[PDB]
Amino acid sequence: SLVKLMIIEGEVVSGLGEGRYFLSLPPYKEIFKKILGFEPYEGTLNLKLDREFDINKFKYIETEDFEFNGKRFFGVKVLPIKILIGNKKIDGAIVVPKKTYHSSEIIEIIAPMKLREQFNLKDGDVIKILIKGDKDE
Amino acid sequence: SLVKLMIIEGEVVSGLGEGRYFLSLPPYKEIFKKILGFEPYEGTLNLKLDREFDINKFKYIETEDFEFNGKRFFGVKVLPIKILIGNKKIDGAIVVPKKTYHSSEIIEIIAPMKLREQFNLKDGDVIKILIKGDKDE
Ligand SMILES: Nc1ccn([C@@H]2O[C@H](COP(=O)(O)OP(=O)(O)O)[C@@H](O)[C@H]2O)c(=O)n1
Ligand SMILES: Nc1ccn([C@@H]2O[C@H](COP(=O)(O)OP(=O)(O)O)[C@@H](O)[C@H]2O)c(=O)n1
Ligand code: NA
Ligand code: NA
Repeated sequence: SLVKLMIIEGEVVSGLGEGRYFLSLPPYKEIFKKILGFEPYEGTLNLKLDREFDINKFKYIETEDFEFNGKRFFGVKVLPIKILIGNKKIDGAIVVPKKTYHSSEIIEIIAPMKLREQFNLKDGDVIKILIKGDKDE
Repeated sequence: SLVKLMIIEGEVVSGLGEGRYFLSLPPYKEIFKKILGFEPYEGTLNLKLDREFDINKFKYIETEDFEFNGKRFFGVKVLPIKILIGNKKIDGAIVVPKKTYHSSEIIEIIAPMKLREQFNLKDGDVIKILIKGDKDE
């Protein structure tokens, strides 16, 4: 058999607090836990890559639309990854809205810990993510 | 930036002594040394994979035809790899004739040591090879 791996460097960047909002919603929390087998920290780590990232080149899991506290929320595409910081690894996932006007060089990742606090990460620090497999594996 | 890796399991198999012949020829010995930066053991380790291997999907190096002791020999396609046996790694390369009637599930690898003796490998033992990059990287 064979295994394909891709390791991508990403530069830590900041959003405007969107992910701490969305990741506070129980339907997203609960579905991420079911898919990924961990309870995500409430937030997303934004990473700036040097090429656009297209989740459709991989075997992602898609979640469903839902309504919560009266507002409509849309499903997301989720791709399990490993996060590599120095010699440590952390289970995580790339999360992308299910509909986007184009693929971005900015990705958002979820993990079971606050990565900035655990690893003292500041904007500009570079870390790596590892993806196993692709859409044809 | 990103790095792509592919790790493929191969089962140790035997040829009929072809590679010890070809790898004894000084033009092949010398060109492999120049390309790869190691002096190959005189022989090739044959490995049986569970899918066909196509060297043309990777960034291989092609050698030139030559004449030696009066006979014509043809250039080969060479792809640097790591050989993984347990927790050890060895620099090596996949070598394929430059013209073949089709891609095979059997590959031949060269290395700077006799792998069978160094690692006590018998027909049927399984090892791994690692390839970094592909034709578009
Ligand atoms: N697993 C995570 C998730 C978010 N974060 C960080 O936690 C904070 C809150 O997440 P957020 O989704 O609101 O991100 P920003 O839009 O604030 O960059 C930000 O500083 C993220 O970079 C983290 O360090 N580890
Ligand atoms: N780097 C290498 C090259 C060949 N070999 C083995 O060395 C012997 C001689 O190589 P060969 O190219 O004549 O292969 P066969 O056709 O004998 O299988 C064979 O037993 C190969 O499996 C090795 O263990 N390590
Ligand atoms: Na975020
Ligand atoms: Na051989």
